[PDB]
Amino acid sequence: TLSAEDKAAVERSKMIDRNLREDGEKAAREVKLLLLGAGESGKNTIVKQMKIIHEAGTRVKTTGIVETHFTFKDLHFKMFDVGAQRSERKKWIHCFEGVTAIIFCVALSDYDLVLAEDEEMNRMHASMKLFDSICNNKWFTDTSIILFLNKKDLFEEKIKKSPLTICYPEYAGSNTYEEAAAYIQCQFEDLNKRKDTKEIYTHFTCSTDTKNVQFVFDAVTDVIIKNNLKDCGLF
Amino acid sequence: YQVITSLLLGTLIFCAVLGNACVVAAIALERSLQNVANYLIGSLAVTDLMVSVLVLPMAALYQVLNKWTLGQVTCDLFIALDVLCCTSSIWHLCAIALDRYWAITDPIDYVNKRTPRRAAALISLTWLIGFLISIPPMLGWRTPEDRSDPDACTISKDHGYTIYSTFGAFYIPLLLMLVLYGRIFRAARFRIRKKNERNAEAKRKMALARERKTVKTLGIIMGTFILCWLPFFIVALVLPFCESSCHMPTLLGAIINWLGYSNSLLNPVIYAYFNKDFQNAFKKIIKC
Amino acid sequence: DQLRQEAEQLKNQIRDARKACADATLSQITNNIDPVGRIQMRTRRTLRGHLAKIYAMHWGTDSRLLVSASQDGKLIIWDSYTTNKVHAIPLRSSWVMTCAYAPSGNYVACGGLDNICSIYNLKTREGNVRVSRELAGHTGYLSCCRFLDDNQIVTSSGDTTCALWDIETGQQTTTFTGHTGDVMSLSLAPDTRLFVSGACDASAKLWDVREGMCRQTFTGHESDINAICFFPNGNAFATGSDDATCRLFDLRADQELMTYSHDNIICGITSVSFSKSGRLLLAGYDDFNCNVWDALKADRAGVLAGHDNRVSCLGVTDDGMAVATGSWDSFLKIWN
Amino acid sequence: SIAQARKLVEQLKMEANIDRIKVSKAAADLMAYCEAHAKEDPLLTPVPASENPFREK
Ligand SMILES: C/C=C\C/C=C\C/C=C/C/C=C/CCCC(=O)O[C@H](COC(=O)CCCCCCCCCCCCC)COP(=O)(O)O[C@H]1[C@H](O)[C@@H](O)[C@H](OP(=O)(O)O)[C@@H](O)[C@H]1O
Ligand SMILES: CC(C)CCC[C@@H](C)[C@H]1CC[C@H]2[C@@H]3CC=C4C[C@@H](O)CC[C@]4(C)[C@H]3CC[C@]12C
Ligand SMILES: CC(C)CCC[C@@H](C)[C@H]1CC[C@H]2[C@@H]3CC=C4C[C@@H](O)CC[C@]4(C)[C@H]3CC[C@]12C
Ligand SMILES: CC(C)CCC[C@@H](C)[C@H]1CC[C@H]2[C@@H]3CC=C4C[C@@H](O)CC[C@]4(C)[C@H]3CC[C@]12C
Ligand SMILES: CN1C[C@@H]2c3cc(Cl)ccc3Oc3ccccc3[C@@H]2C1
Repeated sequence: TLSAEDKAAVERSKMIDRNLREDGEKAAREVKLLLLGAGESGKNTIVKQMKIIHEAGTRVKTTGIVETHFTFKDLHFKMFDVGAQRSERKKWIHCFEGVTAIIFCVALSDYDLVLAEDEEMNRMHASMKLFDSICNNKWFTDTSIILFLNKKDLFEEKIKKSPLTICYPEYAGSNTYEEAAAYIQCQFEDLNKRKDTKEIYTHFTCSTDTKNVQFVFDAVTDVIIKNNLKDCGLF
Repeated sequence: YQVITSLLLGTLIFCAVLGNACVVAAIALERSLQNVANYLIGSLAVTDLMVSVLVLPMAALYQVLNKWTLGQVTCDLFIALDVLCCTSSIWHLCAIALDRYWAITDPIDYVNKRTPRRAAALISLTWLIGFLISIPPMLGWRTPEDRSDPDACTISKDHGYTIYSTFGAFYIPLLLMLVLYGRIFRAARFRIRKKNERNAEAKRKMALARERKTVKTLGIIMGTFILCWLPFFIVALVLPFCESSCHMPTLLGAIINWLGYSNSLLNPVIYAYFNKDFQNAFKKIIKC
Repeated sequence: DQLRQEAEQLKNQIRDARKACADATLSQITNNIDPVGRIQMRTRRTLRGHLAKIYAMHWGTDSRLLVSASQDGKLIIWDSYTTNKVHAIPLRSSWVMTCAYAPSGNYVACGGLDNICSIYNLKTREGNVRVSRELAGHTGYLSCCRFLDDNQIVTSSGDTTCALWDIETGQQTTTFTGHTGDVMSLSLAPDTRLFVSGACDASAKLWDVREGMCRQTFTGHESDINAICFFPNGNAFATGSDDATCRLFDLRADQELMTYSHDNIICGITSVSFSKSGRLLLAGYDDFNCNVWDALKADRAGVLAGHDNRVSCLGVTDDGMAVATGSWDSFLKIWN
Repeated sequence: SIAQARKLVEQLKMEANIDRIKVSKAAADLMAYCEAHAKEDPLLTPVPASENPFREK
């Protein structure tokens, strides 16, 4: 109790506890985003689009999870890529409960193609299966989803030849970029069963300035503001 | 007669001290309820508890006996403590409205620069304003009419002091709250407003439902703050300035007084007993 | 191909042999045994300091020190007698799913969604802990790890494989293949000569450290196995599963002996452990509480309620004095 | 997926050719161990507070 070693131990415990509170406050000032999507769905294009001029504010390659730090308008973002984790999803998907939002990337030009696992499985039907699975987990009831529709210009070039009816048999209408993009967007947002709790923000990836990072910013601030209105009782 | 009034005012004090201790206790021992917002609500409960144990019992006695029987010195203390703890209560309602405002309208500050030191500074400023309003009458700003009648524990009712302690305690607090919650209402309404047809219809119904939730909430907060303290602070500004033929019916005096003090009973109900985070933590502690 | 016919008839041979060895259930033999009696354990310590979900803990062999891991990327070493934080190691990756504490008391290990096991030299010349080694080679997340000795460690991973490493060299000496699902759990034998593993294929398998071969298989559960623990004797083990039930298997009989289940439990088991004498089986659950089972009777003897969230980790002292349970609410509670 | 099936069957014949014993003998061994060490475990029988380091030093 009053021994010198006891006092030294208590002081060390106090020093450690102060550092741990300082670390917890610093860490609380970040916005954590989970990045999902199919394998060749343009995830790397998005990752690069975020880290253009502002990044990071004998090690071994991790290969499990990829970290991406970027700041935009006085807001620091953490984005986690788990595309290289080829295992059972439900074993580790609960570790990401509490993220601000989920970024899902779909390649619009994937409808003609099929997966290499089996020919009778369209790449976009697997995309909807993944979207339905992640959107309706018990852990992600209140997590909003940012949806990116990648490769618009290759999608456009294709639909002059191949119709969208090969992906959606029940579809019937003219063939042009606007009416196909709208139909696919309405198809992916119909998979939302938690309409009252969560919202889907859809965008078409452009290659102009940082309009993609502006979209993420404007969607994350909307999420935060709506959370604070619900806490206050006004939403 | 006096049996009736002593038990009606007696239950009011009991329900008040019970309601406020429960809120502080929930905060004290629940780790979930340890956020900047619930610190400011918890401090209102402390202040409102301090009113219900210190002022309200000593005031109920002056009502049922119709005389002051504690001497001139105790009464100076009663008046000072009445103008200290109750002013601090009305400025706690503005600290909460400024915190809510800075969160709806400033996400960057919310994420980056918002810490419990904010709540500590706000509570300290509230109590400082309370002291700055309640101390002047002790060191000056006092009329001999207060001490003229031993069977009376009224306030200085100096004209300049009336303006000071009536504008700095209600009328300036009121303006601030009407501006902040109007801005909050406009910001809310924006965020709300901004087969496919069924989806459209569903969204239209959800928007209207959320526009009825926000209007109901704002109407409750302000229409409980107004209907508690406004009747009192109108009379307390008029009577001293308009002396001639302005007889206050004794009955009306007491109803108005104890309608004001009922704000310390209704504040826990609206700020604590409605938000689920508290309501569910009460379930938890009740079940061992 | 046509090798499935021979595989099927060998399956039928094993089944028929196991049935001939059944003559009297444990429950018919432990029938004249006096019941344990209701167990009243009351939380003695509550350790605080983690800011996120705890996932793992491991007691020290000195029965006083213990290490824990949290999603906030901190590895705290506690003094359980005085409730004192002795060390606090900042991890490179905050996605940690397991930890282990060396039997000699000089090293700790970590691992998680990063497919790497990191080893820290606690006892150094400066008193500041640094990353002694990093072990790479697994293709999936590191599920479990246990120090075989001061220079060897056994790890299991979500690539359906386990591996033994040499810390000084840094490369995996042996690889244990044969599982068809994610390997979730792992338990070293008391003599550190064998070890068992539970997987997502609803089976438990036994391995030999030297030969690197599977000796036995155990199929009693119908869903994923999340925890496994050796009996103190070393001739049996217990498995925790999502079936809301835990089972006891015996090495020499090659079959399960007991099934601990109840109608009021429909969640999954996250952790299991045995008492010093093996009479008690402590199991953590998703229902926020730990239920104490009588190993020889399959009846509840007590409940360790008191955690606000899911109980994720659990451990019994080497001398058997006290039991520690961590949870998702970021509090370790020593019960004794 | 053919070499897989050959490896599978080669393991199954190693796990079939092992010495098994009667379930009664194993149960007897476990119970002998349990009441063999039944005094050494403070969790089974509460320990006096004088000898308990986690209640009073
Ligand atoms: C004519 C036209 C139109 C007008 C006519 C009719 C319609 C309106 C009438 C006027 C309204 C009267 C009161 C309505 C209250 C009401 O609806 O309450 C709801 C239901 O809760 C209960 O029922 C449970 C509440 C239990 C509270 C405790 C009870 C016991 C207290 C005893 C105290 C003394 C003894 C200790 C709960 O609240 P709510 O649904 O109104 O919604 C919000 C609430 O208003 C916000 O305050 C709250 O924010 P907070 O300030 O942090 O709490 C929000 O989170 C949210 O809960
Ligand atoms: C004798 C007098 C002074 C006191 C009587 C007891 C008090 C505590 C009673 C009388 C009227 C009551 C209120 C009547 C109606 C409601 C609306 C309900 O949705 C929440 C509780 C609330 C707000 C009650 C809270 C308790 C209350 C204020
Ligand atoms: C006097 C004390 C006890 C407070 C009791 C509440 C009293 C003042 C009543 C009378 C008038 C009422 C308001 C009348 C109109 C509306 C609009 C409605 O869409 C939501 C409720 C709301 C906003 C009511 C809230 C409660 C209210 C303010
Ligand atoms: C909490 C809310 C609902 C309570 C609203 C009603 C309040 C204002 C009522 C309930 C009991 C009332 C008191 C009952 C008895 C008397 C004695 C009388 O000679 C003067 C008025 C006086 C002192 C009343 C003042 C107003 C009073 C306090
Ligand atoms: C019944 N009391 C009177 C007292 C008060 C009276 C006058 Cl004239 C001015 C300031 C006052 O301080 C405040 C301030 C706010 C609320 C109540 C009071 C209390 C309530």
